[PDB]
Amino acid sequence: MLHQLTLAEIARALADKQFSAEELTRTLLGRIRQLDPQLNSFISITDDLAIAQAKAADERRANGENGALLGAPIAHKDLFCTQGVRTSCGSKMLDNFVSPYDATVVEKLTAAGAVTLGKLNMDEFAMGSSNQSSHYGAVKNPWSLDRVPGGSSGGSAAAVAARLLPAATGTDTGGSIRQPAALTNLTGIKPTYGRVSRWGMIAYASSLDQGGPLARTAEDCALMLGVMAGFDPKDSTSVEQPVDDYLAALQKPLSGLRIGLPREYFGAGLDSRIADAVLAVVEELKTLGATVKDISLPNMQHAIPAYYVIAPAEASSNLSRFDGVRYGYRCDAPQNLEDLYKRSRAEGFGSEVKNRIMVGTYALSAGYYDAYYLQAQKIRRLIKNDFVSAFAEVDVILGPTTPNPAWKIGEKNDDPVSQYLEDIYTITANLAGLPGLSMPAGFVDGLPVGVQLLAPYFQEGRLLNVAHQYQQVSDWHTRTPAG
Amino acid sequence: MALERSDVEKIAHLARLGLSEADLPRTTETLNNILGLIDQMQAVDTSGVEPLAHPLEATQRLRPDAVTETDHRDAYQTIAPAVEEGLYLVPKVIES
Amino acid sequence: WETVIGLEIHAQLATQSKIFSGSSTAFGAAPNTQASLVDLAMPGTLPVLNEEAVRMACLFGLAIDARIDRQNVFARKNYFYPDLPKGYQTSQMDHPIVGKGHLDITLEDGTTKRIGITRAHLEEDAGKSLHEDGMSGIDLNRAGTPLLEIVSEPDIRSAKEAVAYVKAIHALVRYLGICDGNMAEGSLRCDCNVSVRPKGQAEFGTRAEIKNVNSFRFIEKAINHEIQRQIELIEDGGKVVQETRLYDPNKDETRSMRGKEEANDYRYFPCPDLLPVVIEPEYLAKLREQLPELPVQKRERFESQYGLSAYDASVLS
Repeated sequence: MLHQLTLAEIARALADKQFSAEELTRTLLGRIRQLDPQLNSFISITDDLAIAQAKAADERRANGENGALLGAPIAHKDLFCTQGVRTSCGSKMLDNFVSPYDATVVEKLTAAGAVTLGKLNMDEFAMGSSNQSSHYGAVKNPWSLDRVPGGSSGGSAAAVAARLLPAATGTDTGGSIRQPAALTNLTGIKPTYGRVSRWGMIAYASSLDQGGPLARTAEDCALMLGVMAGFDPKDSTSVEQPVDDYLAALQKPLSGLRIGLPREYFGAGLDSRIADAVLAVVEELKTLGATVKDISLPNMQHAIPAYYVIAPAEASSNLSRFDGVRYGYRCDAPQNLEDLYKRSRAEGFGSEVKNRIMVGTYALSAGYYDAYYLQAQKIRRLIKNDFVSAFAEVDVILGPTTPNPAWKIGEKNDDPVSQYLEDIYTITANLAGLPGLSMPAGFVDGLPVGVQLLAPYFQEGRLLNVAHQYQQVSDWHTRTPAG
Repeated sequence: MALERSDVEKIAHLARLGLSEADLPRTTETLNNILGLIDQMQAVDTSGVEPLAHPLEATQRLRPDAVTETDHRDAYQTIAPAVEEGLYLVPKVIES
Repeated sequence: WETVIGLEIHAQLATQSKIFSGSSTAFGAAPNTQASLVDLAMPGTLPVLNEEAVRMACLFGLAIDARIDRQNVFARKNYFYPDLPKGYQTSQMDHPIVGKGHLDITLEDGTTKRIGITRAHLEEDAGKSLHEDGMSGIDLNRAGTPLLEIVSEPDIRSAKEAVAYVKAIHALVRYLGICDGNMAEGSLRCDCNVSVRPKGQAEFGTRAEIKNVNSFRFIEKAINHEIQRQIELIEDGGKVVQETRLYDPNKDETRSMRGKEEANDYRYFPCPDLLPVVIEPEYLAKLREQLPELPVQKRERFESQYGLSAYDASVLS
């Protein structure tokens, strides 16, 4: 009966003096450890720190200080470093690594008054969109135990959707939040590059990585984003901006709001079912009182290769520090120094990460640099130009998220062609560094599909605003009892 | 656009990778597929336009010469596999 | 014979906190005591550029009369070595802090010649290995220390000219208060790219890079003993190969540290975590007013306006 959780209703209930955070966390944990092995969404569950944090949440709740969300149960990704907890990113390499320092996001959230339960499974260093390459095991979808929840934040989406947790923290590198949210009927929001700090957050692609919240309702992820945003002097990529009043931005009408529907979002790759699922949403948005105009993106199709030139390259440098001299996992038989490097990096992770690092190194190699890396960056520039040219008349650009419904496990996991042909629409925002939001449109063959909306720089309040206005039309709340 | 086993070999030497005889063909194939995917962008002209390294056009990044407190010995070695008198033990000879 | 040499000078800036870390610089025998969270290259950690570091950098840029660029980006020098914590050395390949300057070097026998400096960017130091006990121990006490890599134009010729250039760099930097200058403590270091060629033929005469040269005497002796060596090598013909040699003052002989099998691909590219720092002409406007009087011109000013001899004016300056 405590499965219907949401941070708003939970704050309202805790304000009503129903019980302590400890009862909530103990019951919820009880629900966790019982049904978890069926989906394997969690890797480690710290009980001592959880119950301690819960008692501290109680003593803090006593004087009702410092927060909109008090004693709220939230979990974190294996990417974010945590004091005492084994940060591993879900890999054999970074296994047995207890970080001596926390993370800006975990520190801020805990200081705000949020109890951390534990860490959920994720892809190896945010590489892959299937969560099948996980060393700890493939994650199963709550709607279909035979299919995938997504990637590279499949574990969070699967955890929240399967009634385990009200809200979680996800990552955005190349469409690693919108896809799992869409496959699990969730609302995932990605802030502008520079909003959420990256200190403590282990990088896969520095110029693409950005941490964002993942929850059930737009209001919830708004409550999270309102906290997890802001500048951090320890991080160089962080930008100073004072707009952080997302919670109040709600209930603003869509009176005469221009909406862009791109032609390139309607191609040969997406099925007609999701297309109708999108057009229904567009018509419903017209009923909400918004206007729709056709927009164009000449360099939207060219978004797929460039990404897989930029993201691996940086990674090939970013993962160069992982040698096993200072931390992580070290070779059992290190004959040489070169042998130490090669063997340690060999027994890190299998084919996916290794091969992507290979393509990255090939891209950064002398000679191929101007033809590949520089090319991809200039294409990225053209994409940014297309976006800033398009948003001159259009306020928000909407379209379909995933082009194909969920695919089963044991199929084209070895084959990367289908893996790359999945993320086509979602990467443009990442390359442009624009704020995005995925909200579920409906269901296809019993499987959930979502719609992605993109907004201009430093105004996520508007996207979550239209999100909230969208929350008024059709709600899918009564979905928790089934799974 | 094309690759041999030695190209993959030198790439492996650059990024430091352990590769066996059995893993070679599949890696070459997948890599060739990836290159086959990225090669499509070469058709588009990129004259005059400038590259984009960072999404936001930010400026100066200064940090004052302020000294921060230093941690103790014990916090480092807890994760370190090799330790001697507070130093990391590593093989010296580097060949092949 | 024509001896065309070059000089790659590393100067250790005297700043309290490290260029990207927060640990102190000056320190004694205590190992690993100057390594915080940043220097250990922990996963998820990020670097932040030092203020007085770049300040002293563009200060040296202004002192050397070089056109300072409006924007400069730090690049990555990816190489794998136990002294280097991360997988890349944060240096500057394209768009350095300082570029194209000139220094008036004081020689003997009449004319005081001017020498060119192609660049002067910001680099980073690595760990230190010592012979013990078996295996080895790496100390990151000096790791993370801000470095200034002054690369000189190959306009420098004779060995005595080279010693004069090193002395001039040392003096100017000492006056600027950028580095301590004490080579004994290991603050100021340099390398020499010496290459000779017979006059008339642009042919023959492979380049020889002698690394780790301490005192001025060591510089002179090593450069000479390398010049004559190359001369002999070209006279005999044999095999002129590119290698990175070193010099020991005990036997005055040139030793080969590493055999260069092929051109090392460090894979340079703009660092994605660090954004390009923009130095406006106002910065330079304030620093130019902050600029101290140069010793080379101050001793000559001690000759001109105030009645004094060359010797006493120089030793006074």
